[PDB]
Amino acid sequence: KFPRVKNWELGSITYDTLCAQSQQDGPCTPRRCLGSLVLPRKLQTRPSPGPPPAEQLLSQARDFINQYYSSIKRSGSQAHEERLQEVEAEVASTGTYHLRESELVFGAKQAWRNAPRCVGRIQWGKLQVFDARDCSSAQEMFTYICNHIKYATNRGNLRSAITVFPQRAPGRGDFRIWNSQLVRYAGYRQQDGSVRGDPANVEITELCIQHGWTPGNGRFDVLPLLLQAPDEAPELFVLPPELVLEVPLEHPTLEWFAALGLRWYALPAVSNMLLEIGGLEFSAAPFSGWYMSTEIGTRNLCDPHRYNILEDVAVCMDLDTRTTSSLWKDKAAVEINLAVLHSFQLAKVTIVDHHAATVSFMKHLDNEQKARGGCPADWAWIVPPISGSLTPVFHQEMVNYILSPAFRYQPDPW
Amino acid sequence: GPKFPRVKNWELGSITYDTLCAQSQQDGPCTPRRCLGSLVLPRKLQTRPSPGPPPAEQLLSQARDFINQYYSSIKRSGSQAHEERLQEVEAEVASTGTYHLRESELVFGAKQAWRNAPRCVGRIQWGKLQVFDARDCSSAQEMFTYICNHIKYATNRGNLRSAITVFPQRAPGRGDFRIWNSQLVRYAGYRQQDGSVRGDPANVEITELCIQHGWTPGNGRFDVLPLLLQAPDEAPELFVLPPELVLEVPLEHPTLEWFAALGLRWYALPAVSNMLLEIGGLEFSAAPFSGWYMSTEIGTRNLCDPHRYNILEDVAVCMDLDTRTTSSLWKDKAAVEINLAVLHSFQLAKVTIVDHHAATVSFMKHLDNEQKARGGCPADWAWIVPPISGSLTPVFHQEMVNYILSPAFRYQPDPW
Ligand code: HEM
Ligand code: HEM
Ligand SMILES: C[C@H](O)[C@H](O)[C@H]1CNc2nc(N)[nH]c(=O)c2N1
Ligand SMILES: C[C@H](O)[C@H](O)[C@H]1CNc2nc(N)[nH]c(=O)c2N1
Ligand SMILES: NC(=[NH2+])NCCC[C@H](N)C(=O)O
Ligand SMILES: NC(=[NH2+])NCCC[C@H](N)C(=O)O
Ligand SMILES: [Zn+2]
Repeated sequence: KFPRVKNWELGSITYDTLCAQSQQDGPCTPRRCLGSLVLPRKLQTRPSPGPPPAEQLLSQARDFINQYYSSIKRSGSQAHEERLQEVEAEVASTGTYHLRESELVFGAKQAWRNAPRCVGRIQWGKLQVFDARDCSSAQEMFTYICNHIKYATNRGNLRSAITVFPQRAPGRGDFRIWNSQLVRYAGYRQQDGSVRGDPANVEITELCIQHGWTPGNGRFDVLPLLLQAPDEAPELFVLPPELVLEVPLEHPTLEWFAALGLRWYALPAVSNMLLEIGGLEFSAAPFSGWYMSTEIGTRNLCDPHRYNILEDVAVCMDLDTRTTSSLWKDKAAVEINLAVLHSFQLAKVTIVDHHAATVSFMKHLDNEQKARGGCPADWAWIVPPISGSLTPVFHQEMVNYILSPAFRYQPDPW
Repeated sequence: GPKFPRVKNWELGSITYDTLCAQSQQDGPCTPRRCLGSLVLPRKLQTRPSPGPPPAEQLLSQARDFINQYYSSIKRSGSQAHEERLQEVEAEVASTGTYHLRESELVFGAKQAWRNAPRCVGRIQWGKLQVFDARDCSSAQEMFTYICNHIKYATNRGNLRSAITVFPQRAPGRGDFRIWNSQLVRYAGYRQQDGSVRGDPANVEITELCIQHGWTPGNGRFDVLPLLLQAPDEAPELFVLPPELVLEVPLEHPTLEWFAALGLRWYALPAVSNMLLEIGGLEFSAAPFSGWYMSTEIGTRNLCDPHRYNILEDVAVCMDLDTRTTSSLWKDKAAVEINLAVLHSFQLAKVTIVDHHAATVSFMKHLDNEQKARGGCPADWAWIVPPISGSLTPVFHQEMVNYILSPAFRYQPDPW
C-alpha cells in the first residue's frame, strides 16, 4: 500500500503516502509496467461529444476547493462551505462552474508541483499567473501571449509564468495554441527527404504555410503563432523579433565553434498541454520558466531526429568518427552542452546545468517528503539525457502517480 | 487498434505491439494507481526462501508450463513424448513432492532465463550460452572446482565466453547450495580507521564475513576476495582463487600518460553468483553466470559512483578541471575520459569488452529479432539505458514494456 522508497547512494529510506491521494490511474498494471511510454491515451484528455457527468465534476470540484482552503489554512470556516455551496449551485444549474482568480492561482502552482516529469519544481511556489479567461478572439490571445513573453523573458533574467485562457465548455470548440511551444524554429522538408531547420517542427511549419505564411530558408527561422478561437479557423500571427530573445552559441575554448552559426531561443514556453483544476479544463495555458542546459545541448541539438550535429562537431574537434569505441559522440556532446552553458551565461540569460538542477530536485524531494509525505516523479524524465549516474537523481528511487491539479497531454486541433 | 501495449520508437517513428506480455505469469510492482518501476528491489522481483516445499499444485502448474515451453522450442507440442514427459513430471512430483529436469531441458531453461532478463542489455547472445551441469556436486570443495573450471573456460585468456554453472536445486528440508559472494571475482572493502573504506565500499559486508570465517586480509585498494562457498546444512568454507585464474586489466589512458600512474584496475570476468535461477518451479540457489563487460559498468558505475570507487574528483584534478563549479561539467569530462581508459585498456590487454553505443545498438537488433519471434521483449528502460550519454544511445528513444517471464533469474536473500 505504501511504497518503500530508497536512495542507493546514501542508504536513506522514505515511505510515499501521498500516492494514496491519487485519483487518476496510470498505464501500468501488476502484469506489466509501461512507465517508459511517453503517452498512453489514459493520461490524455481528448475531445468529447458530451458534458462531464455532474456527479464527477462536482466531486473533483469539491476536492479542489477543500485543497485550496486547506492551503490558506481557513479549512472549515464559513467561507469554505460558502464556496462549496456556490459551486454545488452553479454546477447543478449550468452543469459547470468557474474559479475565482485566487483559486486559479493556487491551482496553476499546484499543477506544476504535481508535474512528475518536471525537474525544476523547486521553484514551484514562484509562478506569475496571468488570467486571460476574458479572451474571445485569436487577436486577444496574441496580445496576451506577447505580454507573457515580454514579461517572462525580462531582458534575460527569465521568470516563471503562465497565461490561462478560457476554460473548455461542453457547448463549443476549444481555445487552442497550435504550436507546441510559443517559440520554435521552423522545419522545411526539402527536395528529397532532407530537412532544413528543426525536424520536429516540419508538420507545424507546413500548417503555417497552409494559412498563408511566407517561409524563410534557414535552420533557425522562428515560427509564427497559429492561434485558434472557438470553432474558428486558426490565425497566423508573426512574433515581434525584439520579443524573441535568442542566444548565439559559442565555445569558451573552441574558437571555430562560433563559426557553426548555431543558436537557440531563451524562452522554453510550452503551449500544447492542458491544465486541469477542479475538473475544469483549460485547453490553452502556456507556461514557461527557464532552460536546463541539456534540453538544448543534448536533445534539441544532438538527437538524431532533431538538429543532429554530433558528427559535425566531432569532425571539427578532429575526433575518430570511425569506431564507437573512441567515444567521439560522448565527447562532442559534452562540448556542446558546455558551449550552451557558456553562451547563455555570456548573454546573461538564465539556464541551469543538469547537476545544479538535479541537486535542487533532491532538496525538493526532501521538502515534499516533509510537506505532503511523498513526491510524484518520473525517473526516466527526471534523470538527464547524459551523465545520468553522475547526478544524484539516478540513485534515487521514485514513485509516480497522477495528482490533480495537473498538466495533461491533449490531441492536436487538426 | 490491437488490445496490447503499443510501443513506439521516437527516433524512427516505428510502432510495434507487445503480445508476448500476455504470457507473463507473475505480478509486478506496479498498479494502475502508481508506477514503482524505478525501484531496484521491489518485493515483486524477489523470491523469498522456503521453510516448506511449494504446494504440489502450484509447483506442478509451473512444471507443466515449463515442459510445454520446452516441447514448443523443439516443436513437439501435443506429441507422444510431450504428453509422456508431462505424466512423468506429475508422477514424480506426486510421490516425491518435486521433480528433476533433463539435461536438455536445463540448457533450454537457463538460456530462456537469460532471454527473459529485463535488465540485461546483452541478450542478443542469449542463444550462445555454455551450460555446465553441476547438479552432481555434493561438497563445498567440489563447488570450488566447478567454479574454477567455470572461470577458466569463461575467461579463455581474455577471449571471454558466456557461461553458467548450475548446482543442485533446492530440496525440501535439505539446506541450500550458496555462494556468499555477489560475484565470483570481487575486490575487498576495508572499513577504515577514520570511517572511510579502502577498496570497494560495496563489498564491506562480505569482506567482514570472509575475515570472520578465517580470511587473512591485505590492505589494498584492489584485493580480490576469496569465495565463501556453502554446501547444504554445512557452514560456509573459505576458498581462495589462484591469481593465475583471476585475469585482471591494468587501466591506462590512450593519451593522458598519467592515467596509468593512478594504479587503477579491474577484473576481466563479470560473474554474478548470488542470483536464484528459477525453472519450472525448480529453484537453483547457486548457479553463477558470466558474459563480458560493457564499458560503463566499470568506467562509470564501479569507478565513478560516489558510493563506490568515486575516483571522479581525482581524475578531474589531474585533468586540471574547475571542480568548484557545476557548470564546468568537470564530472562529465572526467567520466568520458575514464570510460575511454577502460575501453582502451581491455582492447590493449586483448580482453573482451563492448562499449555502450555498440552494446545498445545491438540490443535494438535483439528487440527486432524478439519482435518477430515471440511478439515482444520485456525490457527495463532504466537499466537498459547506459549511466552516461543516455540519449546519444538509440535505446533511450525506445519505449519498452517490462514484465516477468519464467524461466528467470531472480533475487534471493543473503545466506547469513
Ligand atoms: C523554473 C524553471 C524550470 C525548469 C529549469 C524546468 C525544467 C524542466 C525539464 C528539464 C523538463 C523536461 C523537458 C523535456 O525534456 O521536454 C520539464 C518538464 C515539465 N515542466 Fe518544468 N521546468 C521549469 C519550469 C516549469 C514551469 C513554470 C512549469 C509549469 C507551470 C513547468 C512544468 C513542467 C511540466 C508539466 C513538464 C512536463 C512537460 C512534458 O510532459 O512535455 N516547468 N521541466
Ligand atoms: C554476453 C555479455 C553480456 C553483457 C554485455 C551483459 C550486459 C549486462 C549489463 C550491462 C547488465 C547491467 C548490470 C548492472 O548494471 O548491474 C546486465 C544485467 C544482467 N545480465 Fe547481462 N549481460 C551479458 C551476459 C549475461 C549472461 C551470460 C547472463 C546470464 C546467463 C546475463 C544475465 C543478466 C541478468 C539476470 C542481469 C541482471 C542484473 C541484476 O539484476 O543485478 N547477462 N547484463
Ligand atoms: C521512450 C522514452 O520514454 C523517451 O525517449 C523519453 C525518455 N526520457 C525523457 N526525458 C525527458 N526529460 N524528456 C524526453 O523527451 C524523454 N524521452
Ligand atoms: C533507483 C534506480 O532504479 C537505480 O539507481 C538503477 C537505475 N538504472 C540502473 N541501470 C543499470 N544498468 N544498473 C543499475 O544498477 C541501475 N540502478
Ligand atoms: N524548462 C522547461 N520547462 N522546458 C519545457 C520543455 C522544453 C523542451 N524540452 C525544449 O527543449 O524546448
Ligand atoms: N556483463 C555482466 N554480466 N554484468 C553483470 C553485472 C556486473 C556489475 N555491473 C559489475 O560491473 O561488476
Ligand atoms: Zn510501472
